[PDB]
Amino acid sequence: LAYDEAIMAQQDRIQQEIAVQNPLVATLAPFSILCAEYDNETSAAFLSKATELSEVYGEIRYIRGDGNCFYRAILVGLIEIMLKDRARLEKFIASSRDWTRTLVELGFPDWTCTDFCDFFIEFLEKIHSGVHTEEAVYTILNDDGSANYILMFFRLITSAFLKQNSEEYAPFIDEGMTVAQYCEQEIEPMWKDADHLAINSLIKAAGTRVRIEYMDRTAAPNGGWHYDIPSDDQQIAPEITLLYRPGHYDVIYKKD
Amino acid sequence: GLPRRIIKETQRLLAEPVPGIKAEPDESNARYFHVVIAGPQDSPFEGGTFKLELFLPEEYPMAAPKVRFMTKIYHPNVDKLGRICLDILKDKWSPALQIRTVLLSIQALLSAPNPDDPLANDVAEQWKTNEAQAIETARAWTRLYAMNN
Amino acid sequence: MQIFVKTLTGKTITLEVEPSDTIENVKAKIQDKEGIPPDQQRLIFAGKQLEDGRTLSDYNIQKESTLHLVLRLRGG
Repeated sequence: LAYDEAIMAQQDRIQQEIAVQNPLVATLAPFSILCAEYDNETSAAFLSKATELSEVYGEIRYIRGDGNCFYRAILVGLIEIMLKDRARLEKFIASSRDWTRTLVELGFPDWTCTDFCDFFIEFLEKIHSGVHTEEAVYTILNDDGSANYILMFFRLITSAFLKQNSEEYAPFIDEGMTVAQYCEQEIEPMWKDADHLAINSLIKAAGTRVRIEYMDRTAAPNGGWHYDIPSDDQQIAPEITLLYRPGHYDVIYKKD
Repeated sequence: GLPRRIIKETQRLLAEPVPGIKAEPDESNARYFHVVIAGPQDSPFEGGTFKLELFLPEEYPMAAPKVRFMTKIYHPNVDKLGRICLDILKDKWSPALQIRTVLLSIQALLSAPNPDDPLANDVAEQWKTNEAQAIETARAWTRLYAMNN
Repeated sequence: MQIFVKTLTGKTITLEVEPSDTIENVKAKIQDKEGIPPDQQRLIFAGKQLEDGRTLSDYNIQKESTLHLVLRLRGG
């Protein structure tokens, strides 16, 4: 327990080495840039997947692997949509103010959670008015201070959404944790990886529609492994695609 | 200036207080917090007052406050150099928590004499094998150190 | 005996299995109906992950019990 303090300094020396190398949210880059990471001898399996995907996929946006990748990836996906569809933006602002009131109603720490919401709402409102542009938004999304404050909101709703439907999701949790126990340990704090259960909640809480491309080294069905959330009787096209390589998420764009 | 999370949290922590705890910012650094926790009812630390130092790191609230005891204290959670062993200051920290949470929790380690103590200190094992001797020691150390001027 | 496997996608399926069956076989059977392969699957009963080695009887799974299935999508 006296040794603990000196491993926090490791978990910072490593976190900062990852932090200087690449931004929280990168600019767009051609999908071929991904293939570059793989060569036909040392990593042929991945190179196949990468090459197959490039038939469908045009650009890739790298997300810093810091424990928050999934949440950061989703929020970029959303923001982008909202800058191309004004109604969507206006609809999201309205449903966000609801989350605020839903949060206090669910017994979250009042003023702190409310302030996270208020900070995101003011962000969205300034995008709507015209204070922030396409270029300013991406500058904000890269400042660690601002970016993580916004991200906290999405972590909060993922938690909110779970508690809101506890009786329903509790059997999915394991190691004998309760819904609240899982949330507080796994979803509410920063730097904590997202799992399927969290992934489902954020997507549903956000009211969006997502395809995940499961790039692993295994033989797959034609077009590779993928997963749609939510999967429906409907056939509405996914509005955000994520690339999933083991333990990591980046945002990827269909070709045009 | 500062991020809003500190500005607001100060204002709220001054206009509302926490019963048993004085907590005011340093006049020179707004991230520096001087704290006196007065020893709680029916606990070995009855009648003594303990100074603490809280600091808010650059990345706060995305990482816990740094908190240390100045006033020397016989306790299985607090060592020679004043360092506090508390879950919500390491593993269980959430940005939804705040200074008020840290304070209450620390207070409740004494309050509320938290034993604690399923961990391994030289103080903790003494508190394990016999409550009797250990509880009195902490009454003695309150007398020697926690008071007064 | 029949069992149910509930998935996060708002779907439930049903399987014909024996208490001698390894968790591996149960996973294999899910693959036959869904497509999801054994190594992408996590199964959970009574708030505990079922283990590739053991069998249904080892976990005390009865007639008409519901298992829960999540995917391996942990990522950072």
